[PDB]
Amino acid sequence: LVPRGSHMSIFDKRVNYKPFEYPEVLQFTEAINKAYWVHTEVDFTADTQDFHAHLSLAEKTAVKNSLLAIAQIEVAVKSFWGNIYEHFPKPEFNGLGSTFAECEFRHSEAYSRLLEVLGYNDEFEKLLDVPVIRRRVDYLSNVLKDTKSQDNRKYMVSLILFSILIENVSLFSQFAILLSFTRFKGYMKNVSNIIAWTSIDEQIHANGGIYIINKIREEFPDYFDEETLALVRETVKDSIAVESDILDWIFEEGEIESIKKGDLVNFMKFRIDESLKQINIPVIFDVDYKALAWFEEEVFANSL
Amino acid sequence: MSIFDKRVNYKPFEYPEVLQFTEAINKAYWVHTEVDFTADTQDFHAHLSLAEKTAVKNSLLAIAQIEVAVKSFWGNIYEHFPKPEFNGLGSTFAECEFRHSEAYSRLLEVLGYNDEFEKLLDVPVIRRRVDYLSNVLKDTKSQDNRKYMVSLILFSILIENVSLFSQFAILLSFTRFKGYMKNVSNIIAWTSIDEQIHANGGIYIINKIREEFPDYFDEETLALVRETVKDSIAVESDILDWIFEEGEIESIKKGDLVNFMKFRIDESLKQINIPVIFDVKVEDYKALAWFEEEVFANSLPVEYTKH
Ligand SMILES: [Mg+2]
Ligand SMILES: [Mg+2]
Ligand SMILES: [Mn+2]
Ligand SMILES: [Mn+2]
Ligand SMILES: [Mn+2]
Ligand SMILES: [Mn+2]
Repeated sequence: LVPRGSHMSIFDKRVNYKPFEYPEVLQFTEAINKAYWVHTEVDFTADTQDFHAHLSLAEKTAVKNSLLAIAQIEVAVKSFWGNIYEHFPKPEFNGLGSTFAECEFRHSEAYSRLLEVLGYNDEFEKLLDVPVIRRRVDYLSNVLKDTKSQDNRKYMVSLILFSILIENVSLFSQFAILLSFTRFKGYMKNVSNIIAWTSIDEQIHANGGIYIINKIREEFPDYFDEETLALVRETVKDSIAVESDILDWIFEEGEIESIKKGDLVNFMKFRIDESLKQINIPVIFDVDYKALAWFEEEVFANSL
Repeated sequence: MSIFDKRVNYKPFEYPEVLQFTEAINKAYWVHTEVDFTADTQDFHAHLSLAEKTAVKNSLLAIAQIEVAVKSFWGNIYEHFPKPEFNGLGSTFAECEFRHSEAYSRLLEVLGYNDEFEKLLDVPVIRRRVDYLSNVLKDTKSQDNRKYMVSLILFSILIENVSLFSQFAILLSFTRFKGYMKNVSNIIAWTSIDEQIHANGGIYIINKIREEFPDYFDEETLALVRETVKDSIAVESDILDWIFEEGEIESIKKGDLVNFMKFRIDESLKQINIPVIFDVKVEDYKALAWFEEEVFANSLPVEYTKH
């Protein structure tokens, strides 16, 4: 009932370990812990046989390019989460950061293994030859520009875009494409386990980011202004344009039976809008999205 | 390029042996919420003397002194060895340290030691321990690769490989010899394995640096390591006096613990080609040779009767 006249912010350093000022962190770490997995649990022999015998050029191409697009984000040093404590110096945020950081190394190892197993290391090494990828790297660098910024204004914008695009949306069209092969044709079941587990992790990461973003709004309403949002939406709209072109590239040998480009665009636009709601930003696209409403239950079924 | 130079391409790894350590952690993965201490609190209440209770309590406070903290070292090794595989190793060990801080924070909570832990700096020997630990860690953020390397050596051989291990040994002795504190010993056993993996990962890195920059291991560095370790062993010996402040206990003896620590130091020094310091006799280090066996035993549907 009684508001304090003064308090320490999320940007100030609490030295004592417990109690946690942001105890809900444990919901996110415990969810990662419960979902803990590594790629060494999985054998891809059946998938390679399905691939070899029963997929068309168009289908194989979608699988290859969807995995290349996933690896473009996942097979990399992704230092964001490991450094959040430099910005939010609370013990529980080192906990959240380190938990998500370790998770990202499990991801990089899993996708690095998939590239090896399917014989795409060469295409991956030369992926910057693809125009739409050069363009995705450009938008990603713009999300990431202020991730190590001492300016807390500019760090918070990096965090919104990281949480809403990179964690919640950039990969998810590829995850759906891959899951569709298992859903509708019963193929690539082992790849779909990896995909589903990654989806579960990434949703947790996105929500963790959202949580922090809302704690920052709850404490600093003034940085959540007019010109900030002009950056957010411009950047987001533009990011979808690039992800739409990624889909054109993924299906460059033709559309496939199990999933369609149009429905995936509405899937991404819907997912964005739904996360903007959660950080009290009004929607951009306002979406059709029932087409890929099966995603969440297919993730659950392939999680085992 | 060397271990200190950035490599952009994820694979192949230049230091592939990283995966032996991350895989070890993965296979040993655990969270404290797998363990319940109700039976331990009953053992403690009913079946431990004051002397024993005090050794349990003080061993746990000493462990918490190190474990219940933000331990930033492993999470930032990538800043010094900017390789994808060291970001992997770092983040894996960094997450492990958060599992540790939650485990020991929970133990303090359950046994009712939060207040004593808040006031732990009132203990003189704890302040001296804080002093040697701050000296070990002082250059952990250094841009000077030589200074940083020395902090790594001391971190690995003292803080990971030794500082905690006498407290681990004390706690496991209750389970081994009296069958008490079994669930505590599970946590201890799991922590012991983790910290051994951390220590060995540090040893791995140190030797890669030795291979690529043999000049860094100079006479001044070996002298500083040797002298710091000696001082640190003197402090840990005195920590044992405080641990047993209400009297000697039956399950384990200070003298065997000091020899255990000295031996562990020498074995780590050998692995990084630094002359041994204590040269402990086989008859002395065999006293706690059970340690490894007891770690293994405590690191691992329904059966019933009707009439
Ligand atoms: Mg860092
Ligand atoms: Mg020399
Ligand atoms: Mn990921
Ligand atoms: Mn992520
Ligand atoms: Mn630890
Ligand atoms: Mn450790």
